Amino acid sequence: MYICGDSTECSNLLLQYGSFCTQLNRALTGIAVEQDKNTQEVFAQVKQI
Amino acid sequence: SETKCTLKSFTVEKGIYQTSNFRVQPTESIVRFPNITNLCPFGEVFNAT
Ligand SMILES: *[C@@H]1O[C@H](CO)[C@@H](O[C@@H]2O[C@H](CO)[C@@H](O)[C@H](O)[C@H]2NC(C)=O)[C@H](O)[C@H]1NC(C)=O
Repeated sequence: MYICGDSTECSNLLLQYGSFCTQLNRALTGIAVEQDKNTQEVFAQVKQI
Repeated sequence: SETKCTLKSFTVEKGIYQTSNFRVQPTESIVRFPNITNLCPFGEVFNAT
């Protein structure tokens, strides 16, 4: 959507490239999961409330 | 099945995954222009000697 805004004639051209979009999505999902894990690990030390 | 497609595997482990988008397709098409009726004077440039 960022690179080829709702244009099939552009998505087709993008598909001729590699798996760059999948790689970027993987990286950003990993970043988000890492941030959630950091927040969980810093505060949820003791589980009893 | 879409998750299986984007994950490139026949078995999906437990978790939450991101698949495609939900881009809303337009219902129909509108075109708006000023109501200019006079044809452009192309006879004074083409039909000239
Ligand atoms: C004046 O210009 C018009 C528009 O280009 C010409 O009229 C057309 O000319 C073509 C090419 O000869 C014909 O196929 C069409 O049938 C003509 N009529 C229309 C309504 O398109 C016209 O020939 C030009 N006049 C001169 C003297 O060059």
